[PDB]
Amino acid sequence: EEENIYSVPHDS
Amino acid sequence: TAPPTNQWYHGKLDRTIAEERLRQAGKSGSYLIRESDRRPGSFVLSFLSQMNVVNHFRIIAMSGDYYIGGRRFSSLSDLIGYYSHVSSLLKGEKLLYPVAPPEP
Repeated sequence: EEENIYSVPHDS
Repeated sequence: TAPPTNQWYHGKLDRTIAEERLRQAGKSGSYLIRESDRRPGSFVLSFLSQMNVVNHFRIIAMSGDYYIGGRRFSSLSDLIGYYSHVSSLLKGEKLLYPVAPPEP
């Protein structure tokens, strides 16, 4: 199954 | 300063239920922390944005510390404190409302 996408904080 | 763990930690929880729990809260700035079901032993900060979009940020636990992006925190309390009071998590948005599990 395709993994979900994760975000990175605005400061990184 | 940050709310106690019982107020925002959900244990191992998949993304679908995490988003449902945040949309039941329904307020921008709502957040929770969960263990990822897909990458067990690593954690996720799930956050309901001003645009009714849940954002998910990995938190990697290493040596009793927590890493999000390239930033190191010694506790999840310190991490939540930082993105509640010190730095924006998204442009113009900080952590506001901890969401507790319906079961502790």
